[PDB]
Amino acid sequence: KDAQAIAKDMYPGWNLGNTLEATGSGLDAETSWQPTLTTQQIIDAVKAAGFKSVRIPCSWDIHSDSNGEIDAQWMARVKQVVNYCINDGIYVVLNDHWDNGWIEVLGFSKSSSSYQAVDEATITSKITRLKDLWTQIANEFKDYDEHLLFAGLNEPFQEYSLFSGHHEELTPILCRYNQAFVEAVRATGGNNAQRTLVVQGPSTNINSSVNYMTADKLPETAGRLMVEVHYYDPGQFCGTFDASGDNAFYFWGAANHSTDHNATYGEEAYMLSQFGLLKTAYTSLGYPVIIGEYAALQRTISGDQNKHNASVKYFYQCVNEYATNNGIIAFAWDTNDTNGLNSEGGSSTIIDRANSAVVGNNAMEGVKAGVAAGKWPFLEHHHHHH
Ligand SMILES: OC[C@H]1O[C@@H](O[C@H]2[C@@H](OC[C@H]3O[C@@H](O[C@H]4[C@H](O)[C@@H](O)[C@@H](O)O[C@@H]4CO)[C@H](O)[C@@H](O)[C@@H]3O[C@@H]3O[C@H](CO[C@H]4OC[C@@H](O)[C@H](O)[C@H]4O)[C@@H](O[C@@H]4O[C@H](CO[C@H]5OC[C@@H](O)[C@H](O)[C@H]5O)[C@@H](O)[C@H](O)[C@H]4O)[C@H](O)[C@H]3O)OC[C@@H](O)[C@@H]2O)[C@H](O)[C@@H](O)[C@H]1O
Ligand SMILES: OC[C@H]1O[C@@H](O)[C@H](O)[C@@H](O)[C@@H]1O[C@@H]1O[C@H](CO[C@H]2OC[C@@H](O)[C@H](O)[C@H]2O)[C@@H](O[C@@H]2O[C@H](CO[C@H]3OC[C@@H](O)[C@H](O)[C@H]3O)[C@@H](O)[C@H](O)[C@H]2O)[C@H](O)[C@H]1O
Repeated sequence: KDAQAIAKDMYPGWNLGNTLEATGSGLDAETSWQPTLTTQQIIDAVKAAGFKSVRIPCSWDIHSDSNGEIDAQWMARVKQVVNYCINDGIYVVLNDHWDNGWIEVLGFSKSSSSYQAVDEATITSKITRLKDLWTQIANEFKDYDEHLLFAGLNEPFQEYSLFSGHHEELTPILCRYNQAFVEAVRATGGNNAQRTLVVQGPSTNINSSVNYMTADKLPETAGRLMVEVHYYDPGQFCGTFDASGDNAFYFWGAANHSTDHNATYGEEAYMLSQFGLLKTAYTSLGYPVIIGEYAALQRTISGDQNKHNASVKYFYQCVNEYATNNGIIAFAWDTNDTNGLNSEGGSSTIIDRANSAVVGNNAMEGVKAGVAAGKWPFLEHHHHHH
């Protein structure tokens, strides 16, 4: 099955966040940034909630020896986790995540403390390391069917203090890295030649992607390729900045404004406009898009808790409705922080992994409602049964 054929069956998505991407050196990294060892039962609960795909952020460079070889015991554990999903018919998007910045930062600056432009020696060295890693991953997973997708990077040059204002300059470098990932995977043949691969836009940012990373710059023609962006607007509601205290947003959507802490931008029309840009640039050209991460903070607040809860629901509804309508699959960012739900600061957690159950009910009702209201667009060249 090709990218269009799988895409229509992939929504909605969910992330195994703060799990296999944690930057620890051992298997114990899995429970370093969140408490719960992954099990089949937990994945079963993700499926039972209604998710059809799981993005598995994963670190690999941090799990490698000095010769670049990925620890065999780490590889085997990642495979077990992937298998929990495949056992359930869940689509998996397996990435190489921030991974201590080895390419996400140092592929684009020679310094982590200030912007220092990279040169050809840097770029070619990062290409080779990227291909090394992805050769190892691809070969381990070669006999996996179309349920397994690979995503080469995470959020290339997203680090604002280093890279803001350098997107035009850096996007050609990212194109080279995306191409190197695809080349390495495809070379391993077998199911890897037919697998759908996911390449990331500049800073996983919609505006920069549709500007600088037009479809003609992608490493393959349409068929077995998707494009990934992330979506965290407005940050004070979603949790990326100024997201607690007086600047925070608790209420989102006009129907949901209250006494204070109202969103002042980034509401439904903004979201729809942004997702439309992705339709124009990518999905209308046969490249399905994944919103590989999105979230809203579910909080406990002193003010109108019902209106906050409704805002969380409505945000998840809008993301998933509008994504579906535009040929986009959205993946909820979920780090298994149940405690934060019981504070003003909030949490984006939906699944209480320790109890294999949904705890973020507003968010999850919103996911379900949004997917039900959406209408996936089909881009076909032959008849399908439908
Ligand atoms: O050790 C990590 C390293 O991180 C660098 O930052 C990069 C790294 O961020 C990790 C956060 O990821 C974020 O999701 C990303 C997502 O991966 C991206 O794709 C993109 O979308 O952006 C988002 C946002 O950055 C997660 O949502 C976020 O939780 C991750 O943060 C790590 O969280 C661990 C778990 O704690 C969190 O959830 C549990 C809650 O109860 C906590 O409230 C909440 O913080 C943290 O591990 C825990 O660490 C504490 C000790 O640290 C704490 O106290 C000292 C402070 O300095 C620390 O900031 C604070 O966290 C332990 O006691 C506990 O046992 C342990 O579980 C972990 O520290 C934290 O980083 O990857 C994404 C990149 O974009 C980031 O640049 C930092 O730059 C580097 O300095 C270093 O911290
Ligand atoms: O009623 C207000 C307040 O009154 C005090 O007198 C009392 O001590 C407080 O408990 C109470 O605050 C609510 O507390 C409940 C939990 O209550 C139990 O534990 C504490 C005891 O003191 C109570 O007697 C017990 O019944 C909170 O409910 C929990 O809320 C979380 C988080 O909810 C949010 O995130 C998930 C989302 O789906 C929700 O809609 C959203 O509100 C839930 O996961 C949990 O199931 C639920 O028990 C309540 O939020 C406090 O206001």
